Amino acid sequence: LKITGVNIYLLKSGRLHPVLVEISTDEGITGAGEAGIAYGVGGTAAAGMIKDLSERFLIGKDPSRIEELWSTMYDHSFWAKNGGAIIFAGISAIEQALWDIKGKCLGVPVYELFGGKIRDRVRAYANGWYGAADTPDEFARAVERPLKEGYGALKFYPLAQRVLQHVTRRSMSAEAIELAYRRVKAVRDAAGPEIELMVDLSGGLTTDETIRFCRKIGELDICFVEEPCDPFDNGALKVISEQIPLPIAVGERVYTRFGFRKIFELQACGIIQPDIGTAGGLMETKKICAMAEAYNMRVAPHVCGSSLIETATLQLEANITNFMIHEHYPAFKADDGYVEVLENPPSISSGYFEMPNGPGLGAVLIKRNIEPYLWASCT
Amino acid sequence: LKITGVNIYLLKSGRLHPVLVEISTDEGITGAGEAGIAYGVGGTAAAGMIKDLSERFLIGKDPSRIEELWSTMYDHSFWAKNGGAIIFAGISAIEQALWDIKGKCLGVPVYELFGGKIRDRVRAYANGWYGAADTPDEFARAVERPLKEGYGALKFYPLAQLQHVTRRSMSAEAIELAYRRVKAVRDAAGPEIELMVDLSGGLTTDETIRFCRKIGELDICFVEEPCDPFDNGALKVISEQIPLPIAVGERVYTRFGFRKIFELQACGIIQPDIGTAGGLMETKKICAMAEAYNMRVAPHVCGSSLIETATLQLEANITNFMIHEHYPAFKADDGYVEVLENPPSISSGYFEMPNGPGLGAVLIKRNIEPYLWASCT
Amino acid sequence: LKITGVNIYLLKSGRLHPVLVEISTDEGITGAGEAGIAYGVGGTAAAGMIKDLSERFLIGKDPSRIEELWSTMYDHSFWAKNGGAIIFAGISAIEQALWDIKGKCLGVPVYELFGGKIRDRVRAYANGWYGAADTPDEFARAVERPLKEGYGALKFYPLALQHVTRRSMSAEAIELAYRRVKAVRDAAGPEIELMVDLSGGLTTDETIRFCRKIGELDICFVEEPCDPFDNGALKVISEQIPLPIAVGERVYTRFGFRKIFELQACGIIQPDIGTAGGLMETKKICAMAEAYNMRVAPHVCGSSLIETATLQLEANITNFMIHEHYPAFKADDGYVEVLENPPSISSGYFEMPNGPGLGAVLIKRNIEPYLWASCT
Amino acid sequence: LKITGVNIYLLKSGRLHPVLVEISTDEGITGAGEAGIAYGVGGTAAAGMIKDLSERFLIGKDPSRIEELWSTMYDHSFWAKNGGAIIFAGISAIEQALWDIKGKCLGVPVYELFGGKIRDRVRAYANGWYGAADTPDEFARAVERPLKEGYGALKFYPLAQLQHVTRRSMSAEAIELAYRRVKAVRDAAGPEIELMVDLSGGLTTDETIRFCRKIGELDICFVEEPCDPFDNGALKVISEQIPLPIAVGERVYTRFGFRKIFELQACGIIQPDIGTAGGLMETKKICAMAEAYNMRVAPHVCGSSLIETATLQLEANITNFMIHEHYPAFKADDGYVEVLENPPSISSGYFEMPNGPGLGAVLIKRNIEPYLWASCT
Repeated sequence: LKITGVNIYLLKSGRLHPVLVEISTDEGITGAGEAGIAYGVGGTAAAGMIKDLSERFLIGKDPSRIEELWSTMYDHSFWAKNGGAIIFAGISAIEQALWDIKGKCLGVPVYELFGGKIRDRVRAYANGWYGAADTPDEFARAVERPLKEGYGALKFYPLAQRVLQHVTRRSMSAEAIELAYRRVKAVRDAAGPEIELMVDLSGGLTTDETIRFCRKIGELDICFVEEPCDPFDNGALKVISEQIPLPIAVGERVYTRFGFRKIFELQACGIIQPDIGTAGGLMETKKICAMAEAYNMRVAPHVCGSSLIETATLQLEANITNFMIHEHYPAFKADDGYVEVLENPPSISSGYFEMPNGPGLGAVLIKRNIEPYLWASCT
Repeated sequence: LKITGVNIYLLKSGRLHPVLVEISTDEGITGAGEAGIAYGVGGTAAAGMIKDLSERFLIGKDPSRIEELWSTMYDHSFWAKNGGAIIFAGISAIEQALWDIKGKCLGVPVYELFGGKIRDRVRAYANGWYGAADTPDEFARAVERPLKEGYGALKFYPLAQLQHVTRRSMSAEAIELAYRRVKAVRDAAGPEIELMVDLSGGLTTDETIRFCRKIGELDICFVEEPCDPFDNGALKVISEQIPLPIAVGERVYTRFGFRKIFELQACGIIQPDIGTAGGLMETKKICAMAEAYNMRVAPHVCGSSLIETATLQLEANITNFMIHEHYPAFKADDGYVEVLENPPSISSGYFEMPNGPGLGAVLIKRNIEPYLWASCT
Repeated sequence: LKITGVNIYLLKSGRLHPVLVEISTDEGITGAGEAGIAYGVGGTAAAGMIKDLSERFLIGKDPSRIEELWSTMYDHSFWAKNGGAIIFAGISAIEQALWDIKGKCLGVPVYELFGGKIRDRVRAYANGWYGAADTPDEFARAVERPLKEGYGALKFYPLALQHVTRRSMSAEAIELAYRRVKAVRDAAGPEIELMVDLSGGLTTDETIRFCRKIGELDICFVEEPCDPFDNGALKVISEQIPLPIAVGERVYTRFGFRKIFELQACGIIQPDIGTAGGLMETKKICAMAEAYNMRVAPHVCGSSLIETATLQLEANITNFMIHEHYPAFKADDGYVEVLENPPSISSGYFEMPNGPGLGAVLIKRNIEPYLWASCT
Repeated sequence: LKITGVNIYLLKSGRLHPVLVEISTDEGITGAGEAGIAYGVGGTAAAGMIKDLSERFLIGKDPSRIEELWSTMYDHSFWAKNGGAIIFAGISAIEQALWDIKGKCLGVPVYELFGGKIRDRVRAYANGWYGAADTPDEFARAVERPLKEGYGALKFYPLAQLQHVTRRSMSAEAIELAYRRVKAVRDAAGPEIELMVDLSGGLTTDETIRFCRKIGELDICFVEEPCDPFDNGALKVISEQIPLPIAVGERVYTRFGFRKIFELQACGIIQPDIGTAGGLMETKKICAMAEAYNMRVAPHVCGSSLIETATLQLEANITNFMIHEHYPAFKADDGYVEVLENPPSISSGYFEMPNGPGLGAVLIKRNIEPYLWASCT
């Protein structure tokens, strides 16, 4: 086939700003992908990156040469070498859509191309359930719904607050750090001793206070703590892992095999959380997970965007041997202004997700829903 | 003062696509800045990032609190933590504009605020003088112009065709040609001219070491980015295996990014770009940190006249300054767009320090107006 | 699909003893694979391992679940953990057949499944061209033919005629080693790439001495300068010699190569899809190598099958360097052609096969006499 | 003497598939040896290796030259360099037989050749006494028998079902159950019995550490193979994070393989198998090295009566011997095949040292003949 056009969509879906790409071919086969910059600051940047990459590397090209196309964008974009979230989110979006096209061409799910499936379903943990909870009591109150819905695991950010604003300059008042502990204690009390709890610090405090806080909640049986320190500082990550009794998980802000090599050699993390929308794509993430196995590590893919990226993530989760658990934000669909991008989005069933079976990513975009958000078209 | 609006300009200037930002305040004092994504793929991403950062963090705020503004964008953009070129080029352009405003408010150049100047002019090396040369003969012939114009140092890309290396591989013929280009340049320039070779990533470790050793006899000032910026392991091994001083930094960002370079103690020169490293103060901090590791600085600059002028603010002030980078041919491209009424003018390989308040730069609105990409008010 | 049977062939082809495997499915689609224990001592060990793996893990399984099967064999064979050449060559052969089956089901070459091709052909260096040369002049005389055939690179074993005994050689033997390399460079000319395989070399000190002594002869790379067991010696040597180093022939899986990667002492790895764990495992190993600024020169020495299979990987990995080929092996006395369409060189280049799966067609009649075991 | 023939036997003895070898000499004196591939997947492979080695290195050679023979097989089999269990299991079997012959020729136990005995008896721990136990109660129930039999230490696999962990993952229920099994066992055996827990690779580093800490209060003698034998990085990390002593070695081969373990300084016990590590002398060498690292040895043994008897030879000689491993419930298995005319018999958890020449073990040709796999002459 030949790529004849690429459309970029910059959506407004509730509290998120999903960035989607659609690759069209002369055969009429289309591919869909999503850049993992649905939250934070940079959505327009991601859209613009997909535009620049498409106008420079995709139009008129044969979509079947995925590895070459990836290699080309890496070698000749200039900014990919030691590149960050924006360049690789743009590349990830494109790569996903390319595997989607290949899967459609061969009439099978991408995971079959990757070597088949290892599981037909995956357990998931709930995120976003805490809503606008602030006090320990409100946090304890919010655990009911998710648990009743079948989730056996919960994740939350005890240092943050809805405004979701994370720590300012790695520091907090003794009162806020106290409240943080009371939040975790409340969730453990209201959830019971059998529910798995994950604490995301999204950067944490300075090393000393982070270790102090982590040790303090150790008695509350924590599955793992996410990003206990700034992703920029791997020295701290190693020091923290040697000083706390909680398992550590990172990866949400690490990109490609090249970026993860730095995490692997530290041997301070037992869990990695690559995002297929930022780590480099489906195959790049598969490669990352494969390397992780060489370091006795499990994988808990990070996902937070439209239904597309979540469905695309199931593709990889059906195939990686060192899978741990899926991340799901059930409340996002209730957001005022939520925009459903798939005709058949993934549906949870008592905390479990079935593996999609349609060709490629096994996802059909509702063009009518995203059309109002068309940001750019390259031909 | 209060920020009343921000304008983003995505230009088409010859072979470049400079990205500029202009910050307006209620009292009429404006600040200008440039994101260092003027080449490569991502100009629109940079413009988009400045737009997103501006709409979320700048309108209505006091521009005098530069450190707090920078800190806020780092802390709450989410993508700044272990961030890359796009997020930091956006932050950098904004930061530059804030310093421009502060200098204009205080009535002095930014370098006065940074601790005063240490030099009145800076020596520069010429880049882009090779044009389209391919054969060793064409390269040798291209050295004439820059040397006549006063430059005492030259940089070029022996492995490039600019298109750099594909998959860290090159045929034996291209590698020999590479060596022949360097030799031809050394022969045509004489033993006094300083030559810098930029490999922009190079080949695999073994082949890069081989090539660097082979040109060692040609007296190279330094080899730039001998390996992929992603791989600091290779960088360390290469430094221990070649007789040439190494320089990197063009694709490293913030003090946090450079820390990884400093601890390797493999490079003697760093090349941060104030348009991507984080801004003027961030780069000053990076340079100060480099001094604790016995290194000097050769700031990377490649964009419009604005970013080059702003870089001079830094070079007038840092203690470990080595040399300034200039592309004299860029202004001859077709479609070149001049953004300043008084662009930096070389005089025998030397640039005088700007003396106006702030960045000492004045935009020609007429020339950039056509490229207005977005407005945030 | 469902796996219905496995046939194992222990061949006697010339100087080699290729071990092949054929997996049948309930729908007539069969896959072929080859264990990289075609030389050295252990061909029967390899055949027996494929027999044990097949009997315990293959019959009745869905072949499309390649990752799961690999995982199962690794997790429950017991000997795979920190496992060696036998267990992984067996697993490798089986994994190759599963990909062969998958490609045939989807109607495309395995490389399309891996992400498409990056190149349509690969250059190669010649091996075994030296024949039975002992003296320098004989080696010098042996360079004629391969060059005539169009090869731009040559590989040989100056220390080997077998390999080094107890990491020791006489001064006479060491000077002769230098003389052969010198004779080859002189007879080949300056524009020919030379690769030297020490297959373990001597003790660190003597190996460093030899490597330095031949540095003036412009060597592309030196293969296995020390015993594969001693990674400490490997690092020391890399820091002390002026030659690029290449290893991997006797290193297995991602877990095995991790140890090589962390050394950052080599610039080239040489995994064998027949021993490193398989096609996908080797692709994963190659992807890892890119993170360490290394390129790959796959090791291949078996029947036409494994060479054709290796071409599947070389058409897709981004850090490919060069292909290994033994032209003389087909002229061997007792050579058994296993493919209906053996890979044929053309002035130093091999085109990429285009058939579905491994793009290789077995000649059942030529291997049937070597059927070693059947599992159903 | 001269080697005239080699017979390889692929046995079917209960749950195991013992692989034995018999080297014959032109003088009638023969030697017995066993390759440690009695379990797992690869018995046939092991037999195939001994056949290949014998046909290429043994027939017609002088057997008194054991070192030379070992060295020849290592140097010219090609796959021995950085070799694994199969190649070295084959070499071990052969080497065991060579010492058997030399000992018989000199009329003394091999341990006398190695420097004499240090002990006349060794205490052993019970393994396989759990049978098909699954629930905590069943494991508890199971301790009675071995303890009645006079055993002072027990070893089990709390994570197993035997089938070990799949993809280093377990449900919280299975992990929770694992804990109860260990606790139920400590409760039933009393505080005086030593308990060994083999994880055969365990889970991922993080979960493994948590589990090891949880059972810490149960006074564990040591945890075996807490992580994949392939990952020595994880082994070191785990050793620094848990309160339990660590033991490994079942899947590490030769001095060259153990060097990697020793340099980690992560455990206090190694468990080499003379049937896989390379042989009796090779293992003695390994044990001698381990002393230089303040470690003790608990030889791994799980095969026919032959390899267990040969292991005793070693255990009567090494200075840093810790304890012997025995499987009392294998002699009861349906299909069990006794290979020795005089197998080792426990006496209240104690084994006396064999006094016969060579390995001090006489084979029952009638019992292994049905399993002749190959013959080389």
